[PDB]
Amino acid sequence: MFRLTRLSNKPILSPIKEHEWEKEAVFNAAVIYEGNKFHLFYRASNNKFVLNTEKPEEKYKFVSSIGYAVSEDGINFERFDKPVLVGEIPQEAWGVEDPRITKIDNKYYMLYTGFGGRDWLDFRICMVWSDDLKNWKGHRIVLDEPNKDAALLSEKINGKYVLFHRRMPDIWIAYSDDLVNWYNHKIIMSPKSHTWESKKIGIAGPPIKREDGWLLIYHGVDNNNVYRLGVALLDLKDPSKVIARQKEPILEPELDWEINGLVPNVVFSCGAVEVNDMYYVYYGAADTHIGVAVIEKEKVKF
Amino acid sequence: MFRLTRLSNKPILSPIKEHEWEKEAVFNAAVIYEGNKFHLFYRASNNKFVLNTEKPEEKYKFVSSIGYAVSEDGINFERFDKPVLVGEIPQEAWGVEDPRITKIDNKYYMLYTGFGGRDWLDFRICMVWSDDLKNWKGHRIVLDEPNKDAALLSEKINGKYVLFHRRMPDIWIAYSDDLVNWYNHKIIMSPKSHTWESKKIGIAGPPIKREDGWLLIYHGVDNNNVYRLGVALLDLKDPSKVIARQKEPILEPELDWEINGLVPNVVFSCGAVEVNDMYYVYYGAADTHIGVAVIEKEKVKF
Amino acid sequence: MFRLTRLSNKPILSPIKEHEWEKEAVFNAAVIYEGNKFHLFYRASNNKFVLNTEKPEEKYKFVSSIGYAVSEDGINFERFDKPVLVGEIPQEAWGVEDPRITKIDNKYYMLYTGFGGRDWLDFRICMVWSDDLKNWKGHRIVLDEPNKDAALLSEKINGKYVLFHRRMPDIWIAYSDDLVNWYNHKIIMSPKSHTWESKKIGIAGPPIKREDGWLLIYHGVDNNNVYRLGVALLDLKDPSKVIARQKEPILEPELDWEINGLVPNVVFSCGAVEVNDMYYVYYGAADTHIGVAVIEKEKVKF
Amino acid sequence: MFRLTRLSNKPILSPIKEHEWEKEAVFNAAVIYEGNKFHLFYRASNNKFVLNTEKPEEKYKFVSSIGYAVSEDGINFERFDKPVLVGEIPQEAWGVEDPRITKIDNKYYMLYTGFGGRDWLDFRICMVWSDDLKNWKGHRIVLDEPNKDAALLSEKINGKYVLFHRRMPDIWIAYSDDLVNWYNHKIIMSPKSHTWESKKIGIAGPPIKREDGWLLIYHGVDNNNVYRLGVALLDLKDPSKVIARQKEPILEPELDWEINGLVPNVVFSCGAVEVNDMYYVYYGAADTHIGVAVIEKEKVKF
Ligand SMILES: O=P(O)(O)O[C@H]1O[C@H](CO)[C@@H](O)[C@H](O)[C@@H]1O
Ligand SMILES: O=P(O)(O)O[C@H]1O[C@H](CO)[C@@H](O)[C@H](O)[C@@H]1O
Ligand SMILES: O=P(O)(O)O[C@H]1O[C@H](CO)[C@@H](O)[C@H](O)[C@@H]1O
Ligand SMILES: O=P(O)(O)O[C@H]1O[C@H](CO)[C@@H](O)[C@H](O)[C@@H]1O
Ligand SMILES: O=P(O)(O)O[C@H]1O[C@H](CO)[C@@H](O)[C@H](O)[C@@H]1O
Ligand SMILES: [Zn+2]
Ligand SMILES: [Zn+2]
Ligand SMILES: [Zn+2]
Ligand SMILES: [Zn+2]
Ligand SMILES: [Zn+2]
Ligand SMILES: [Zn+2]
Ligand SMILES: [Zn+2]
Ligand SMILES: [Zn+2]
Ligand SMILES: [Zn+2]
Ligand SMILES: [Zn+2]
Ligand SMILES: [Zn+2]
Ligand SMILES: [Zn+2]
Ligand SMILES: [Zn+2]
Ligand SMILES: [Zn+2]
Ligand SMILES: [Zn+2]
Ligand SMILES: [Zn+2]
Ligand SMILES: [Zn+2]
Repeated sequence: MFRLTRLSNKPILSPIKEHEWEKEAVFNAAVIYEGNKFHLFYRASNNKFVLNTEKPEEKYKFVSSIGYAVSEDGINFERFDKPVLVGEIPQEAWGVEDPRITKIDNKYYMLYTGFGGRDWLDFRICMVWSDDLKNWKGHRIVLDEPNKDAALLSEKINGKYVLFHRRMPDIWIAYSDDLVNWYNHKIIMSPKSHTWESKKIGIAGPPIKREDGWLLIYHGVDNNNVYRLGVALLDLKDPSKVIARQKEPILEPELDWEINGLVPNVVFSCGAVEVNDMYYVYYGAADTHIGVAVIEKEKVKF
Repeated sequence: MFRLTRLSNKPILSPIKEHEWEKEAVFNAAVIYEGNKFHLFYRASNNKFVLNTEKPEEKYKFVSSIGYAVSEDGINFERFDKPVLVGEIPQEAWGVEDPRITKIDNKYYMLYTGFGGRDWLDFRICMVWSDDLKNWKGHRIVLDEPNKDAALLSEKINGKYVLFHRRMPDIWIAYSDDLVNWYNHKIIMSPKSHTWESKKIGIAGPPIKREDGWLLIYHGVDNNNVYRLGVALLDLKDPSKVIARQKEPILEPELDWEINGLVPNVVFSCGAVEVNDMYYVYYGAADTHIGVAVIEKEKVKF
Repeated sequence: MFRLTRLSNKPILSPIKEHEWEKEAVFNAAVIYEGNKFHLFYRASNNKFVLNTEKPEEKYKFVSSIGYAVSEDGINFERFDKPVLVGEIPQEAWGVEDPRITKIDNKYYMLYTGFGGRDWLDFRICMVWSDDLKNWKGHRIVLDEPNKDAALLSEKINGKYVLFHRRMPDIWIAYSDDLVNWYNHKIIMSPKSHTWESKKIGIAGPPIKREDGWLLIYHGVDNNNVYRLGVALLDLKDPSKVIARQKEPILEPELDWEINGLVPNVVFSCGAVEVNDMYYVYYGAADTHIGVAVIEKEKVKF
Repeated sequence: MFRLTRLSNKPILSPIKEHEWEKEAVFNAAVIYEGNKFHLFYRASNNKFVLNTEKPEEKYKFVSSIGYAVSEDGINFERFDKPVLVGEIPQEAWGVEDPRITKIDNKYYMLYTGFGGRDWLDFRICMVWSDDLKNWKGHRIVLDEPNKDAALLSEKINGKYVLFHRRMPDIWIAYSDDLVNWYNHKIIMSPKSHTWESKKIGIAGPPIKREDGWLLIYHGVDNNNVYRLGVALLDLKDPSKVIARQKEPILEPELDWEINGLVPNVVFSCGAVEVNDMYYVYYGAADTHIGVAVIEKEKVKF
């Protein structure tokens, strides 16, 4: 059984009170390693999260934005004054959440949750893409249904694009010829009763290719709404088949800024990259800050 | 083994965005061949099908109606801008679905699913009848239980009306003296685990009378919710006894508009008629379009 | 993966119309092999089972009794005029169900479900004992809570009696010093989502001692209320730990008297016994008849 | 490591079957030492505890009351005919549970769990107060949320009242100016996976002031729902900081009347006082009786 090791006992990205769009939270960040640089696309909130009302109410409205940060060493980031993606469309009125970025061939796809705020189910997986991590376009609703925790596989399987998603409460897979229409939906992984991952599970970042299969980091929620990270291995040629799944989590809330925050007891990753024979796992903590934790690639054994 | 053969590589009926009632889907259609015309009674939806919520949600409400279309060659159909049947009671709040029409004693009986939208089990087999295929009367809930995939046999057995239905996950038969009270319910056919028909099965159109028995076209659902068509044969004098059943399907999603659509990976028939020594099988495709495949009845061998 | 083989394609015990206490059903039987004889203690009902009313209705009352039958060969049984256990009104007003018999030392313990009919939760685990399988005494409510699927282990563990029971929906274990007060309650096994055993599980007959552990046959229920038998292996010294569990069922409704009957789609065992290196598993079929199925002990591999 | 020592091998308080309100259980008692007398405010139940129903069922309704008992030696208590507090019908329909009493500036604050019985989360922290331990008044709901295991600190911190509570599964602190509105909610202590305190923790009695900090006895719950007592030390000037915490429990079910009872395997304290340089820790045993255990003040070492 292996676990992640935090690189720092302090957050590496925190909210910035002077910036409305990221005044209260930065968290759940996609990550791409390119040109010897860590590219973080982090969710940002202008407000705490009141979630216990019948419907989303203007008086408690929060807006998610996606900011960008970049780092050479993985620890110190250059940040920017404005977000790089905002919800401009009515179905994205309360913003854009939890991006996952996958490079397929020479294009980058960011899958995120657009939240329209018209009711608590007013969310959907959206996609934008770029060829430069800078000019995002091609917006589309990936599945026209309440769904989230979505990521593209970094390559095609038998000539088809592969989508991981999350019809409650399982991790699902789907296939597409054209990145518009999805078919061959299949459950690939389910929660487990009387465990830390009993309530629901969802993919973390997009799966990382290995020789022995696809490394699928995921998040699991217990009955107290504690979010932890677990890890599984998908079959290399049929990523719809799980060939190994670790029983214990690889990361759990332990530090004060993972236990305490806007949403207690959360570690949540939307991205991880392989660098120098190590896996770098960036994670939102308490839906308030971003941490980073690593595992030596050699220790990943099931 | 035998299989149906599509007549067209493109739909024969498709939605009409200009008509609210059939804006998004036309599928799962009853057919009766009278007066050397194909009379098609098709399900039509005003909206897409969000099915993954905990309950049916008003924000994602779809309403099914039954539309009428007529053809001389079974391929080209004339259509009309208003439907022939819509929901008239609260049990049909979300419309009327998947009609199966049977003629018994010069009365036409249409059995369909009334969906109230109050929860995902809020559906009922309902029945209307008419002298003329035009003026439907006598709406009634057939069984007061969550049930569907219903069809009447075109003849009485020992003076009794014969009903096929689908208490999950099997095809049931039941008997009635009066079309009101059903009794001697029993299971006549079951799914086969670890096959394309592992999850559930349901009758397709009403069985077609043959000299060697009743042709029972049915749909089977696999573990990933793929809907395909299969074929069984019922004893001629006792339609509760399955005397043959083909191992392999006779129709499965192959064309892109059967694989892709509002509900991927679906072929589904509510209707089939014998015409010029051929069986014409009309099917919904991806719950979005209607197609039609055939087999020469000489080729139906078990 | 291994499977039970039916000794007969016909029931070995069936209702006897001229005996009111068993005129409609005989099923779910305890069994004990002693004196080189199969002693069968079967549940019997005087009526069909209306189970879908808001409360148990007098006009649909069924009463369960325990009948006795004896066999030399495991297949051909001698039966008797009167039941050997009935309910003492009112806590068992609708009778005594699903006995599991365990021999501990030189006493025989029958654990059964007492059903009072006052509401659909009005059932509890009850126990009687005898030293001769004939004079049952010492009646008690084992757990004063709605619970069932109970059996005693045939030996003490570290001095303690060992109870299997079923707080919905898991197989539980517990311990006692006096066969009256139970403690150290623990879940030992759980249903598995998206499987034949997804809704709930419960112990079948009491576990059978092996060299490699305790054989725990159980029943699992899918989302369509189909009951199938499965099998697990408990640790020999600590039978609260499951050390193996076959994924596939070992017995499923297949024959027509197992698929159709008073309750469709049911095979259910309350008893199994080892005779000449063969496990004989008695099972109720559709809550209506009793079958028997066997497995060579050699073929029990996990 | 240090541990409590039971004063006696028998309960210091038991139910009285002839008194409906305390017929089945006396347990989880608040305690205050005043006038050289132990004042014990005990939870009492008219009924056993069926807890395994999907919802609270009126057929298994239990009603908790608060009784008063008084002692000079802390062992032999005088009791009274009638409870001192009952649940007001219907907001506290199933009674008033687990009181903790804190004295602040010559007033006594009793925080208890009001249980309305309408679902298993239909409970909240309620507070009454008095200046004489007799005339309780000022009832109010402390937090408008499902919450319990609540106690006030016996003095203000930087002019603020201090509230300990338990949003599942952690111990929380909060602050108030008015004993009405609480702010700056923070988790201060969490369970520990794979230990005796892995499922959840909650405060026991109100923290006891020491020279080296605030003694926080708490209960911990393992994955089989066994209840044990642990201890931590809070920073004297900032009770939100835990400066020490003992790995092993200080009390656990051991005696038969702690292991067996209405809820097996429970020791649970709502009160502890310091008398003559000794901590007297009163505890519910198996939710059925009250015991007392002690430790010399000087043996509290971390
Ligand atoms: O067996 P129980 O009492 O229903 O408890 C369990 O229920 C959840 C399902 O809703 C499980 O998935 C959780 O593990 C929970 O602990
Ligand atoms: O819906 P999910 O994936 O189970 O997680 C939701 O809550 C998480 C914890 O607050 C957040 O981290 C997520 O952003 C999301 O709002
Ligand atoms: O209820 P059934 O028979 O399992 O089929 C359901 O799904 C089919 C495919 O989506 C549809 O074609 C049906 O109309 C129905 O909604
Ligand atoms: O409550 P359980 O154990 O899931 O099973 C119930 O239904 C079984 C099948 O009808 C019956 O065989 C049992 O007798 C019982 O009534
Ligand atoms: O909710 P908590 O604090 O985990 O404790 C609950 O169970 C305890 C042990 O039975 C009881 O002692 C408590 O009264 C309560 O019902
Ligand atoms: Zn700035
Ligand atoms: Zn969008
Ligand atoms: Zn699922
Ligand atoms: Zn998720
Ligand atoms: Zn664990
Ligand atoms: Zn028109
Ligand atoms: Zn209707
Ligand atoms: Zn169907
Ligand atoms: Zn007789
Ligand atoms: Zn009894
Ligand atoms: Zn469970
Ligand atoms: Zn059971
Ligand atoms: Zn199977
Ligand atoms: Zn008295
Ligand atoms: Zn109150
Ligand atoms: Zn607690
Ligand atoms: Zn001990």
